[PDB]
Amino acid sequence: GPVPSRARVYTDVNTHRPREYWDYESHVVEWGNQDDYQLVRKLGRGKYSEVFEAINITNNEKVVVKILKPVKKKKIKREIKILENLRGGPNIITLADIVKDPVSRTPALVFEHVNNTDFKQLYQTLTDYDIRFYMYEILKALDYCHSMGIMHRDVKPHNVMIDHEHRKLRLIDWGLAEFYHPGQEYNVRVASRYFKGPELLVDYQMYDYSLDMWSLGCMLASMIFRKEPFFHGHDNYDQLVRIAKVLGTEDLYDYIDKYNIELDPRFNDILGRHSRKRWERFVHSENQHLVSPEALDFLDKLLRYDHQSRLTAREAMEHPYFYTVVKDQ
Ligand SMILES: Cc1ccc(-c2csc3ncnc(SCCC(=O)O)c23)cc1
Ligand SMILES: [Cl-]
Ligand SMILES: [Cl-]
Ligand SMILES: [Cl-]
Ligand SMILES: [Cl-]
Ligand SMILES: [Cl-]
Repeated sequence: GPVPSRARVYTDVNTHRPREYWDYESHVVEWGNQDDYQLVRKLGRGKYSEVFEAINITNNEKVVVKILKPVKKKKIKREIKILENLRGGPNIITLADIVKDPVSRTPALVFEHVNNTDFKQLYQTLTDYDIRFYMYEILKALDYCHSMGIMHRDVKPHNVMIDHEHRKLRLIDWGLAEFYHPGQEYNVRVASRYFKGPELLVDYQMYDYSLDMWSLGCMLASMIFRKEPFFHGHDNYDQLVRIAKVLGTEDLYDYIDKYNIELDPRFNDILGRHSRKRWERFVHSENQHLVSPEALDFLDKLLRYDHQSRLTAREAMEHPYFYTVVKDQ
């Protein structure tokens, strides 16, 4: 059988909390009034949700409304309980209300809108300093929710919104977030393909907060090397193939033998052998200003097969890659 795993930091955060903090199935959702919110315009869209700009007619303040997909009711309580516990945390959106019955009883999330802040989706047209700066801001949100015993499990550029005029960042879309409990096996169908950690691609269910650190590394790799996505797989098997062609198959097999992970007989044959390609081979004349000795060292300590050897969110904030960035703050 597979060898169990535990988180290095924030292990027993939920154990020390009261049961009501993390037992979202027992939570009773205090639904608000839909009439208090009138939709102004449509901001974005997607299969999982439709986002709207709206105004709260009671206080005449602008808000953001997210009409949720018809998801299982248990996941609705999970996301609402997580957003309520993360309220007030740095660089995390603030849930203002929860309403229903727009078109035949549909849950909708009402988030606060910050005055005079135009939030746009995270892109790849940033300088070397802005990459450092906004990575540190994401690290703030990852460290806060991890310390609150919560995995985000869907860290990707589409879930990070930026305001380049005011240096404001928000980590959004907590529909896949979940509470961490030591010894609990978790669903491996989380995050997008390009940002799934090796623990998901080998179907290792006892993962922890370090899943978000791998996803964060994939972003850093694509930003500094100007290659989105960095690991460009076409299916879940090919994703681990692309990772193996960079990080080598050597540390991957030692990772599989450590936790006693059982792969498919055909999967172990198609991986083969690959040498650890250097981080400097992806450096070209276009992105030679975004790459530094600190960036490569920091990226290396994030992109590790062993989730227990990757950097924690705080360790990353202590890395010399952000040295001048923290002195600016
Ligand atoms: C502060 C804040 C509030 C809501 C969101 C948000 C969550 S999902 C989502 N989907 C599309 N846009 C946004 S922000 C759009 C611009 C604004 O009015 O702030 C969001 C992101 C940040
Ligand atoms: Cl994305
Ligand atoms: Cl959201
Ligand atoms: Cl799960
Ligand atoms: Cl690739
Ligand atoms: Cl962490």
